[PDB]
Amino acid sequence: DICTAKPRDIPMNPMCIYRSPKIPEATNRRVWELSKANSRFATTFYQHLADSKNDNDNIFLSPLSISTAFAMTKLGACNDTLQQLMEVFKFDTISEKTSDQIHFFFAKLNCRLYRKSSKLVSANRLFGDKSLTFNETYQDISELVYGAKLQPLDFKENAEQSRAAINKWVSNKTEGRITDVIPSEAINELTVLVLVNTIYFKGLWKSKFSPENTRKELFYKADGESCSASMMYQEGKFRYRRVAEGTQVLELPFKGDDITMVLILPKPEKSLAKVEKELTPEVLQEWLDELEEMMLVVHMPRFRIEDGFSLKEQLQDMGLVDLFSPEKSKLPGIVDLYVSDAFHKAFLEVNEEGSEAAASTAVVIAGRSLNPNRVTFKANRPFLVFIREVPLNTIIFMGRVANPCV
Ligand SMILES: CO[C@H]1O[C@H](COS(=O)(=O)O)[C@@H](O[C@@H]2O[C@@H](C(=O)O)[C@@H](O[C@H]3O[C@H](COS(=O)(=O)O)[C@@H](O[C@@H]4O[C@H](C(=O)O)[C@@H](O[C@H]5O[C@H](COS(=O)(=O)O)[C@@H](OC)[C@H](OC)[C@H]5OS(=O)(=O)O)[C@H](OC)[C@H]4OC)[C@H](OS(=O)(=O)O)[C@H]3OS(=O)(=O)O)[C@H](OC)[C@H]2OS(=O)(=O)O)[C@H](OS(=O)(=O)O)[C@H]1OS(=O)(=O)O
Ligand SMILES: *[C@@H]1O[C@H](CO)[C@@H](O[C@@H]2O[C@H](CO)[C@@H](O)[C@H](O)[C@H]2NC(C)=O)[C@H](O)[C@H]1NC(C)=O
Ligand SMILES: *[C@@H]1O[C@H](CO)[C@@H](O)[C@H](O)[C@H]1NC(C)=O
Repeated sequence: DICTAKPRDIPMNPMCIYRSPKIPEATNRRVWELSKANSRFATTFYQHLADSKNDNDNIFLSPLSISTAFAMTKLGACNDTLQQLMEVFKFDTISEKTSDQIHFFFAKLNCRLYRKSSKLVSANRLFGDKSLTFNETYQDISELVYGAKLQPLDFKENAEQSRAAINKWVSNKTEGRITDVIPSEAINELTVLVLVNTIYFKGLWKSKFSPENTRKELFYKADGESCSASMMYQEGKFRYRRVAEGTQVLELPFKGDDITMVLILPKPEKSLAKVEKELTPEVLQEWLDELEEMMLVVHMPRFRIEDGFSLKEQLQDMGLVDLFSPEKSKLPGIVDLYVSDAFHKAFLEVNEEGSEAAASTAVVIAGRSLNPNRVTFKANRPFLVFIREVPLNTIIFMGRVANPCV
């Protein structure tokens, strides 16, 4: 029960440490600085990701999930492998106690969230070759702080036999929602260590849409053409705000209020690309603060964004080079050993009931008469998505709906 535990409880200290040359109610100040760091990595990682994709492509990922995974390697990392790891994931920007116990505080953070009607649900695990003897202590720390210890498999001789085993463990742990996490030809005979983290969300809208009001409507893609979308519609009070250069910021809370979705819709004349490059941990928080309740009309499309990519190339571009290099990798705490590949997979499906909800609810509203000048948030062009937890402001999922059609 890593949740209700304290650092000194189960002693877990990293073989190598790295030293670089206000707080919400009912919250542990350690978990807070860490969460704020995930954010500095979230926007930087999303920007690099966006800039390398076509504007008409959707995106979705869990920056939190990816951060926890690579925190599990920071544990046994050493030398340049550890520095790059710290600088790339913005870990070098926190205090020493939290830094050395970075893995523990992640388990704490994830506890707080994996506890807050709306259920999260993931499958994270490291796979290493059986031919290697794994440092038992690291194994014990992971087992307790990361759900399970590193699982050994025979890649050396059973590459495909093992690659099927991994794609099976995720399916069984995600009720069949995340499949084929690892695409064939990914794990071969020289595969020694593989990172895997998948996740999706189950939740209901605090304020539901009625399927009776959903209509087919044009959605204007970045290419200049338009396609047919299923546009949901509803009226009510929502934390909203028209910010800089006409960009609209809407917040649709999930049942419980602790977790919500934030949409960033730019004005017709401004490309989502310009918003993506102006995005910063600050600017975002700045918008969220200005959010003010209001009675508005909400036009939003039903959509499903599935994104299963290999963090490797992306992260190498970002500077995490050694962790992937056979000749430069330094992971003395896990055994040379290096990361052959890292696979992340998350998906989001939004509809009238909520996220991953398979039911229907009509909606009857009598005695209502709103102001004729009320505003209307109409997401009929590309928009950014954030699934976050309040009041920590932790970014759990982040993505883009560039095309909700078909
Ligand atoms: C040289 O300086 C650096 O190193 C030294 C030594 O390092 S080492 O010991 O690791 O080797 C550091 O000193 C140690 O660190 C202290 C510290 O506070 O960080 C201290 O830690 C221990 O005691 C604290 C205080 O305990 S309390 O009982 O008095 O509160 C403890 O932290 C508390 O944890 C609570 C918790 O339940 O998690 C917090 O409660 C709030 O949050 C929870 C849930 O949060 S979350 O879900 O959001 O995450 C919430 O529950 C729903 C509570 O609601 C009731 C919240 O409370 S409320 O008041 O907000 O409502 C407490 O409030 C924030 C929090 O107090 C700070 C700590 O647990 S830990 O944070 O989990 O680590 C505990 O750790 S230990 O048991 O493992 O040790 C150490 O004293 C023993 C201290 O060692 S010393 O005595 O030898 O000095 C330096 O840290 S510091 O500067 O002193 O803080 C470190 O400096 S640096 O900052 O790292 O650079
Ligand atoms: C296995 O890894 C652990 C740590 O990951 C190593 O033990 C650490 O040793 C240093 C000093 O030698 C201590 O400061 C740490 O506190 C120890 N870790 C903990 C928390 O116990 C251990 O030596 C490694 N052994 C192998 C198999 O190489
Ligand atoms: C790597 O870092 C350690 C300190 O943790 C240091 O002792 C060692 O000399 C560095 N380089 C090598 C060759 O291991």
